[PDB]
Formats: sequence, C-alpha cells, structure tokens
Amino acid sequence: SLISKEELIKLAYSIRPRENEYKTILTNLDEYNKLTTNNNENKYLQLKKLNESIDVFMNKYKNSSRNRALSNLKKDILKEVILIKNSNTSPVEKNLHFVWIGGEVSDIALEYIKQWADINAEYNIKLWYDSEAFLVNTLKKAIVESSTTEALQLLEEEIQNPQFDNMKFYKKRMEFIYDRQKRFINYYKSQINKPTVPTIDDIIKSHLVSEYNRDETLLESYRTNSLRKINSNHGIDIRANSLFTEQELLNIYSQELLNRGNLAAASDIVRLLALKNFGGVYLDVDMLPGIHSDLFKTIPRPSSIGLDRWEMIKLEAIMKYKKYINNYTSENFDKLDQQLKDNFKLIIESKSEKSEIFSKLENLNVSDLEIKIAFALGSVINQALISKQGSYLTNLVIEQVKNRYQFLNQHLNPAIESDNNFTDTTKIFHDSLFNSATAENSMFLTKIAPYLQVGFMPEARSTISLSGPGAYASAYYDFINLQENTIEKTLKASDLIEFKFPENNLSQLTEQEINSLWSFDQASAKYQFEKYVRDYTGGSLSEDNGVDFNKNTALDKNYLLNNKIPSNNVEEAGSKNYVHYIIQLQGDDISYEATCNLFSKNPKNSIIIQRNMNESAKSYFLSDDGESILELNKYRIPERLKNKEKVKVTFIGHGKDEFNTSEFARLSVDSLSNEISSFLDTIKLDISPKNVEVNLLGCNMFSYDFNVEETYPGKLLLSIMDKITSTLPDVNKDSITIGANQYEVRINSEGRKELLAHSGKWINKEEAIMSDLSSKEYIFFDSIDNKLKAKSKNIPGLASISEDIKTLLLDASVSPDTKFILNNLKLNIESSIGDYIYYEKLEPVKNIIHNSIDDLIDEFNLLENVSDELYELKKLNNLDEKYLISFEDISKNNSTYSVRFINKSNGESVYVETEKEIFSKYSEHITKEISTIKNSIITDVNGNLLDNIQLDHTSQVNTLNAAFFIQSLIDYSSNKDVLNDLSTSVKVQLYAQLFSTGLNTIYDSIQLVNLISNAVNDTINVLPTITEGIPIVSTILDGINLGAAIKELLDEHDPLLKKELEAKVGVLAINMSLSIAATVASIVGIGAEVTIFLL
Amino acid sequence: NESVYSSYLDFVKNSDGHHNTSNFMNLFLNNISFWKLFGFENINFVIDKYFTLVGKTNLGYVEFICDNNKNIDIYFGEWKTSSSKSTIFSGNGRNVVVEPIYNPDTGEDISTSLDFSYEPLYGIDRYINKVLIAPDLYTSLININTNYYSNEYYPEIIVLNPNTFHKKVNINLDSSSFEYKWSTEGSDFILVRYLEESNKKILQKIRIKGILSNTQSFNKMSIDFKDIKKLSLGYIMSNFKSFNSENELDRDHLGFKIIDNKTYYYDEDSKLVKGLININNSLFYFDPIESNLVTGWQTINGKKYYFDINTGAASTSYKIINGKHFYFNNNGVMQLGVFKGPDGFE
Ligand SMILES: [Zn+2]
Repeated sequence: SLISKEELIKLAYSIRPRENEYKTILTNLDEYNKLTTNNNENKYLQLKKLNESIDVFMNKYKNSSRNRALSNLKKDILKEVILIKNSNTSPVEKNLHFVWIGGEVSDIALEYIKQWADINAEYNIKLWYDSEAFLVNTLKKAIVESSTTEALQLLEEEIQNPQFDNMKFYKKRMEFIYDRQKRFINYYKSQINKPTVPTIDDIIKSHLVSEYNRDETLLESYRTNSLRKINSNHGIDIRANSLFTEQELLNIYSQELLNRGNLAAASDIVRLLALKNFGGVYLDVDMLPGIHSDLFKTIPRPSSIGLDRWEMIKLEAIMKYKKYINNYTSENFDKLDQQLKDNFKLIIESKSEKSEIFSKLENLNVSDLEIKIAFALGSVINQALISKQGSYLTNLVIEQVKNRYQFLNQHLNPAIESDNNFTDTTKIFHDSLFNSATAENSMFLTKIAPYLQVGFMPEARSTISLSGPGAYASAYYDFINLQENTIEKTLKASDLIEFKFPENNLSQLTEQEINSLWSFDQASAKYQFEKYVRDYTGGSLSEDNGVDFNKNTALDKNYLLNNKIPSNNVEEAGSKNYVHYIIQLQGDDISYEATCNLFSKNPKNSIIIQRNMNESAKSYFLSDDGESILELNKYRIPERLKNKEKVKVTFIGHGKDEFNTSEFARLSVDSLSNEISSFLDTIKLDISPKNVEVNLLGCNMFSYDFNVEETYPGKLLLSIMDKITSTLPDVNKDSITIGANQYEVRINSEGRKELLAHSGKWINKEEAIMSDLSSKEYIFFDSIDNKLKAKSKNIPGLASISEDIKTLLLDASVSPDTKFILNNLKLNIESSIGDYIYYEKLEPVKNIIHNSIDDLIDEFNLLENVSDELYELKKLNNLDEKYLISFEDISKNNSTYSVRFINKSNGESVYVETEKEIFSKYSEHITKEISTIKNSIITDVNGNLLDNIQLDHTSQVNTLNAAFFIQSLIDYSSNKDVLNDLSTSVKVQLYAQLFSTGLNTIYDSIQLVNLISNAVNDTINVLPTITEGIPIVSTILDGINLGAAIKELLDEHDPLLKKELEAKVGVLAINMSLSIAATVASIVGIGAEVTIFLL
Repeated sequence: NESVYSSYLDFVKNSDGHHNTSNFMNLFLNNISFWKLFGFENINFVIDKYFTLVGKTNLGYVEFICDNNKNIDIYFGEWKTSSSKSTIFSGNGRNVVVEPIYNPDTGEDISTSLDFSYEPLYGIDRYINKVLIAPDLYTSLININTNYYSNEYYPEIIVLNPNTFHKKVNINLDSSSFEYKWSTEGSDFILVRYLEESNKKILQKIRIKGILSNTQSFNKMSIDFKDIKKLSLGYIMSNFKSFNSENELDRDHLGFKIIDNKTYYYDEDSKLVKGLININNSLFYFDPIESNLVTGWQTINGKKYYFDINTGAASTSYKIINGKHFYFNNNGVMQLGVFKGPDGFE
C-alpha cells in the first residue's frame, strides 16, 4: 500500500549524489512493493527492515535534503503498518486461557470461569497450572506470618506508640522475608543437585516441615485436592506440556515462582507462553463475559452514579436477581431507588436463558501479527488477551519481558549472590542500577528498583514494568513504530485503540476486578499493620485512641494572634486568590490545633467556621489590615474577599479507622454532602467563585490512586456537583477538586517540618511528612468522559520533596532504616514524576497563546489528512498531478460528491465522483478563509490589492488566521504534494478570487489557462504587513494602505494605476517631474497663443 | 533608518512608561526636533488613528501602528539572523515567532541550528508578549543567547515541541547552570534564570511546550549550559532547584483585574499593559515594573501627572488636590504659569 520506488526520486531530490543508504532505502521499498499478502510476519519484517534503513539514513545524514521526504514516508509507513494486520480475519483458536500458578483455584474463580465455559461453549476452557507449583502460596503465607511475628516482637516496645511509622515495621519484616527467601533458595539449590530430581513441591514440603512446623500429609492433601479441583475445572498443566521451551523463559518464570513468590509475574509470563504456543484468549478469573448492548438499551441512567459504577450496577443486578455467582455481595446495587430496581427486574426476567443474558462473540477478527489487550484508566491492561498461535506481536511481548528481566538479572544477580543482609544487598542493587543508568531507561530502573519488595512492602510495583502492562505497552510501541526492545517509549491513546479488546466481550468493572484493583500502597499498608498489631498482643493501638474527646473550645483569638501567626514559617508563594473556609468539624484538640495552624498559614485569606458546637458557627477571620478577630455569622466573609476566584474548603475531622473509610468526622458521604449543600446555600449570598475545592484533612483520609469512585472523596464529589453547579454559578463540574490530607504539617523555627499527631504536640516524623505530602491528589470530575480523574500532582512540589530527601540523606544523623525508607520514598516520588510523563496524564496549558499554537497544529494535521485522501482520489481514476483540483465548486448531488479537476496545459474540467464528504468541508473552510482575506482587501488598483487595515483586534486576528491558513496551503511541500499539487490549487483559487471573479465563474478555459499560469508564477503575500519590506514611508488614510501604491505610481508612472487610484480610491498624485512641467508649460503657452486669436 | 530607529529605541527605553500612547510620538517628535522640518516651533502635531511608524533594524524592521484608542503598538515585525527568522504580528498577540529559515531550492542541505537572542528585542521588549520558538522537523540545535543584560523586559521564550526525526534536540543556553531553577505547569517545562546584573533583577523564563506530554518528548530535549552540557530534562528535574510557576497575573483576561489589592489592565492580547496608556478615552498609568495601576502624583520622564485616587484616570483640567489647586492640559501633564480655572486665572 506504500508508494512505489518511483515518485521518490522526484521527492528526495538533493544536490548530493544518490548515496548507498538511499539506494538501500529504494531497494527495500520496491522489494516491499513487490510482495504477497500471505505470511504477514514476513510482510511485517520487510517493513521492519525498510524502517530502520530509513532511520540509519536519517541518523547518518542529518543535514540531508532527502530526510524531509523520507520522514513523511516513515509517517506513511506508520499509517501502513496499521493496514497490515487488518487483512487477516481468521477466527481465533477456540480456547479460553485461565491461569492459576501456585496454590489452589478458589471457588469464586471457578464460578467466574463457569460463566465463560457455559456461555461460550464453542471455546474450550484452559485453566493453566503446574504439577509441582501448589505450595508456593503456603510458603509465602508462612514466611510473611513468621516475619510479621519476628518484626512485631523486635519492635514490641515501639509499636505500642500510637504515632509510630509502620514503614519501619515493614522494613524489619522485609529483612526477615529476604532472610527466609535466601534460606529457601539455598535449600532449593542444595536439594536440586540430587539424584533424579525432586519436585518443587517436595522442596517446599521439606522446608515447611523442617522450619515452619508443617505436616507432610496436610501438604499432600492440599496438593491432591488442588490437582483434582483444577483438572475437574478444565485444568491444563505446564510442566506436563510443551510450554517451557526456552531456558531463559524458564529462568525468569522460576524467578518469581519460587525465588520471590510473585505468582503475579508467573501468571504474566505463563499467559504469554500459552498464547504463543497455542492460540486463543486469555482471561483473568476476575473478568466476566460481556452483556448484550441492546439488552439494557433503555436509559435507566441516574446521571448521579459514575459510568463505571453503572456497569457495576448492571452486573450486580444481573447476578442478584438471577443468581449466577455465589455470594455476589450487592453492597452497591441494593441502595438505589426502588423504581430502578423494578425496571432491572423486568429487564432481567423478560429475557431468555443465560446464553442471551450475556454476550458471546465468535467474530474475533484478529491477525497473526496482533494481540488484543483490555483497557483500564486509559492504559493497557493484560487482563484479557486475544492471539493466534505464535503471534508475532505476542512474540514481541515475550521479547520485551525477556529484555526487562535480562536487565534486572544483570544488575541484581551480582547483588544477591553475595551473601548480605537485605539492606546491604538492596544498597548494592540500587548502586548497580543507578550506575548503569541511562536517559532512555531512567524510569525503568526507578520502577524496578524495589524489585525485591514487590508484594510485601507498600508502594513497590515492579511487575507492572517487567511483565505487566508496561511490557505490553512497550511491545505495542515496538509493533506500531517497527522498533525493537523499547523500554519507556509510550503509545498515544489514539493509536492504541486498534488493539483494544472488543468492548462488548468484556465486563471489566467486575466485583473481583474492583477488589483486586486495591493496590498495596501506604493507605492499605496502614490498615495491614493495624491488623497485624490487632492480631498481636491486643488493643486498638489506633491514633484516635488518644484522648479523642468532644469538647467545645471556642477560638482563643489571643492564642491565634500571638502564637500561631507570629510563629508561622510556611510560605505559600502561589496565587493566594482564594477564600479558605476552615470548617473544623470535631472539637478535640487534635483537630482544633490543626485548624489554628492551617489558619496561621494564611490568616488573611482564610476564615474559621469551627463546628465543634452546633448552633454557634461564626466566621472567625482577621480584621482588615489589623490585629483583631472579626466574627460574622455562619459561612460569612469579610466582604473584602468578594473578588476571590477559589473557595478552599478544608473540613477538619477524624475519619473512621477502616480502609477506604466511609465516615469522616462521624458524618458519612450523604450527611457531609448535606452539610456542604448548606455551606453552598449560605455562601451563595456572599461569594460566586470560579473554582471550588474541598481539602478534607484528617487521619485515615488518604488520596487513593485506584477505585476512585469507591473512595470517600470520590463519592463526596460525585454527590456535590448539582449543588455546586446550581448554587454557585460560573462553576463548571470540572473545576471542583477534592483532596484528602492525613497530617497537618508546619515549618518550625529551625525549618524542620512537623506533623500534629493524635498524641498532641508536633512530632517530626519526616518519612510520614514526605509520604503524606507525596500521596495526595485532587479527585475531579471529567465532564468530557463522565469519570473521576485525578489532577496532576505538584511536580515541582514532588521534586522539592525529593530534594529534601536527598539533602537529608546526605546528613549523617539519620538511622540506616530511615535512610533506606527515605531512599524508597524518593524512588516512589521520582517514579510518580516519571509516570505523569509516561502515562500522558498532563494536560496542555489551554490559553490564548497555546490555543493559537494548538489550532495551528490541528489545521496542519487536517491539511495533511486532506492531502492524503486527495492523493488517494488522484491515484484511482488516473488524474495523477497536472490536473489541479478546483475546491471552489464542489457539488453534493444526492450524497455522491462530484468534484472538478483542472488540467494545467488546457482548461480541461473533469467532474470526478467521490463518496467522502471531507472534500466539501475543507473546500468550505478554504472558501471562508479566502472570503475573509478578500474582505480584508476592499479594493485593488491595477492588481495591487490595497489592504484595508483594521485597528480592532477581532478583525486583525481573523485576517491573520486566514492569512496563516492560506499561506500554509500555498507554501505546502510534502511527499503527497508532488503527485497532488494542493498548494498550487489553493494558490490558483486565491489568485482567482482576488485578482478576478470567483473560481465558480471561470469556466472559460482559454483565460483559465492564463489564470493558472499567472497564479503559479507570482507569489501573493496575504500576511498582514503595512510595508512588504520596502524601505518607504507608509500612508494609511482612514483604513486604506496607500503608501506602496503611491510610491510605485510615482516611480513607474503606470497610467492604469493612476486611473484606478483616481476612480476607485479618489487619489490624485502630483508629478513633480521637470518633463511634465515643461510639457504643461508648453501646453499653456500654445493655448494662450491660439485662444487670443480672433479669426 | 537604522540610526534614527536606534535613537528612537533609546528614547523609548529611556522613557518612564510613556511609550505607547499617541502623545508619546509627539514627545518623540519634539525630541527629534521635527518642527525644524517646517521652520517654526509652535506646530501641534496630530497623531491620528492610522499613524504608522516603521523602524529599520540591522536585521529587519518593526512597524508600529496607532489604535482606535490612540495607542501605539507593534503592528508587524520581521528580522532574520541568517539562520532564524523572527516575525511578530498583532493578530497572534504580540508574540515573536522564531522559526528556522526555510531555504528555497530545497536541493541544498537544510540547516539544523536555530538561534535566538535578546539583541533584536531592544526597546520594543515592552510591546512583546512572548517568544514562541517553533523548530521544524529538521531542527536539532537551539541556541538561546541569554547573555544580554541591556534590556528592560525579557519575554517568556516558548519552545514549541518539534515533531522531528532527530533522536535528540539540543537547547544550548549561553549562561551558567546555578542561576536556573525549573518548574512545570500542565505539560510544559519551565527554566527560570534569575540574576542581579548591575543592580537589575533580571528574570528570564524559557518554557518548553508539551514536552512532558510523553516520554518521546521528555527524553528528546538535551539542555546545554555554559558550564555543564548534555543535560537531559530528568537531570534538570533531579539536580536543579524547583519553584512554583503558577501565578494569577499569567491568566487570560480582557479588562481590569483587581488582583490582591492592585489593579491591572489586560489589553486585546490578554496581556498586561505597561506604562501610560489610553483606556476608554481616559489616560492611566501602570508601573513599568509591576504593571499595576498607580494613583496620585507620578513623575513620568520629568513631567508630573496626577491620577485619580478612585478611578485611576489622569486629570486633564483644573483639579483640586488636598485643597490646593493644580492645572493639567488635555495630555495630563502638570502645567506651570497662569491658567484659567473656574474661579479665574490662577
Ligand atoms: Zn482522628
């Protein structure tokens, strides 16, 4: 489908002689042009050879004129690799792949697989497992439990402290995991060089019995029960099958199967091996068959429930009314209105059996060059894959996993072979990683740095970078761009849609998927440590356990004005255009002091409406340029904060001690929504801002990165949007952001940040400060997507935190445990900073300066597009070049457009037929811009086109936009332009509409040929300029630019120009020449001589 | 010409904000002694709606035009440095778009460098909005000559993201590295060089547009300082001090803003106006440093103006200040001598 070997020499013409790299490019291109569609893998490899031929030529010859054309050809290649893989439509191998590596299949997983088996009976079920990988889960649970006990007894005197960072406990627990895993791998290496070979289960049995107080018969019973369950549920073994062919793949699979216990990466590798050896579809157990689109075609949409939670409602109702999966907890569906439930009842009971309640597609049109992957949060997720036998792109995914594990092993095996403590080996591993650092793979090494910590310490996510979605995204970038072994280069979401799993075939928003989406982060780590210390010794050991009391202390204004404001050291250095309603909701001193300090951060632009006592709330703000506290009514403002554009509500309270807490300040999401509604009604009479922001602050109030709609801030925002957009005008839904801090941080006199712990005072838990400041993002509704996105974090702020970590690690008065905790925190911070660049999560500036730039880019893209389909139209129906298109006259004529082309040598008009309506739209836009330019030129004298200067800005910007558009069209050069000459077409149209009548009325071909010749000859400058570089004075008389016309009239003395200047404009120019003076004097003398005669 | 335009630029810079109203050109004509063209000194020169002044630079030219509000601003401008063409219009704001010069007859090799300097922005820097560098797909090296301290205003330099075939694009700044801090707003990188050169608080901003959108662009730019070179953007972000770049004065407005307690005016280009400008058939003064309205007595280039405490407009007739009596002409300049107020000739 690419251009032939010809038409390229006409494109890449250069003064340099044709180089041998250019000859290689031409040979590769022609050898690709002559090829057969069969064996798409080689059809792909020819393109993947031509591409690097072009890349080598460009890199070698940077200052080469050819590099223009070949860059457009590479882009064409980028749009041709998509065409390939769109030819094959063969049905996918009718196999459904499920993976359960290690442990036994849960009955929930089996019930989930039952839907796929029953509904898609055409496909056979493949539940992958291993013969000797059944006790890995037991070993992992045993080691983590023993290490938890060891760490708790090691820090027993410290864990009793309510304000104790659980990261130290996790550090000790990881030291113990690494010790136990080193013991296990030493045992495995010792017992693997034995006569014959023991099964991995045998080594695990021996280790568990000898060290972990286990019984062999229990392990054997578990093994046989798991084997029976898996086999009865369509179990397929891996060891007893040809799946582990390459030794490197076996090494990297056993790298997480037994060295680490990371069965997730084992699944990520065995799924790829299964999809390569055989074909079919892989699905994680959490996924469910899709529903029919038309089954719920009606619109019971509440518009107050998130679009994802709407799918959750659909599935929950489906499996609650007609029970398909056991114990499908309806905690989300069974709270909606009764009419909606009755409608769902009618819909579900009005259908046929299970075969039609859920969709089932056998029309999976994939190619052997392609794999499909599910989508989540606008990124790839390997929860659902489709690929034939030995798919080439799948092979690219295996190659990417192999390269990533090659780097990780190369930098880790030297660190782990030397027998050292966990801290020492991690230090060595990090040193090797960052000594081998490169600009290309800096984020990769940042992500894989806590490889030994994945699954056991919070915020450790390296599987995503080695075998998870990162590897698949890199493989997709390799496939689209024909590259190889790319690490961090990402693919735009527009080009990623072609590989998407069919949306009808997947119900991703599933209860088990949602349950598994909860990442092991600081938020979850807090409650995991709390559970550990609840199971050990006893007692709540909670932060709220410390004298949480319900006193009603009013504001000590003297305390605020004498200790809070004077001692303030936090500098905002931002915008400060906000009114900050510090609505403290709990009367305890823990919230009271946080309230006072947060007031002290910016006392003037902040007001306290403390709600410790119900019917006494009063705005305790600061007097205008004074040292006094002025007390208005509830939620009132000093009336000097009337022009403030932002309302920063900062509800202070204590959230419930539960993961994903449901109640904040003892008020749930609905009660707090009502409170915010009363807030908005009260402030509607005072302030009408533009950006509302809620800043919930308190213990157990994290900013969760996953399952945002299930979070307290997310549900709160989902509640207060109608009230925000109605009560407060000029506040669109996307301007509301809700955050959730956990600690109140101040800067003391020595510059050290301190947190108000629940034990009173201001403790200096530096790791807690920097983790809390790092882990906070603002949930905001996205009206363009009807989803709750997260605002970009303060990247300069995150880098400031990272630099603080750097300098504070440089200090020698810090514990080694704290040293490595802060190193890991810095790693996470820089990984998040890299993620905001890798995931395309940063929005453009979107202002007047950028809009003109962005609109120009969009115009250029549409220009290239239109040139592309006009090249397509000039390829078929012959008509290639030298038949300049006439955009002025395009006729729809009953949904089949008839466009006119004009030959160069003669005025030959052919009204070819096209079906695409894009030509009409582009012609309309071109005519509009040319009309704007023509209206900017009120008159032309002797074809000089006197500009009509407009001093208003609107006309100036309109004229400049039209001039940019037309000049970009006129000066166009491209790979397609040589066979198209779109630039010549637009230049001809502009010359016709300006110098003569419109191109619609120029059917007379004899003068049309002259018009074609003249338009191409001269260059028309349509850009707004008073003087076209001529060093002359400019005479602009009440709008008309006349200086150039007068100068050329007085220099050349064109009689025509004088005539049209006298007539059209009304300009008389005095010729001060001596010759004209002599002629006029002679004229007058002759007239005097002849007139006085009387004959 | 080059000499007269250089003198005009010196006069504009040496002015105290009186550089954009129509009366400014009358002051310039008095300074250049344009009355000597006719022969007598009592000539009142009329600066009308469509008055145009074209000044030739050693590189190119700049054309200023008068507006409907009797304000003079850059209508057009173009200057070429044999490697980079810089063009300013009025419809795209007052933005200097710097692009690599597209050599005709493309058979010859195409240059990869694209330089920029503050030299051509002398004097007219008070009319410029921003500098938009627009490298093409052939641009590999971008030289930013930041060592020019004889200016007053340093427009933000916006480097547009190039959809280029080059693996790396080099931004070479002719300055040190300890001066620069960095920041981000949206998906744009920001490098701010703040220094004290001859008691001048020079602050130069260089943002790169859309450079944080994807790793294809983040890892493409390489920063080259005078002391340390071949720095990637990640190196800058991990080694250089970071500041907060968002400010209220950088938003987009069309009229009067009351930011904090200071009033600013955003003209048609949604940019702050600076100096003594005509607004709504009234004369206002904005500080040539902070661009905010000032009320009271202002000595602009030696001439005293009074601006109302409430509305900020300039007094243009007999006025009573603190009980005392003052006289101002229609241009707002305080007058000395005997003049007729309502009470009589004072
Ligand atoms: Zn609390």
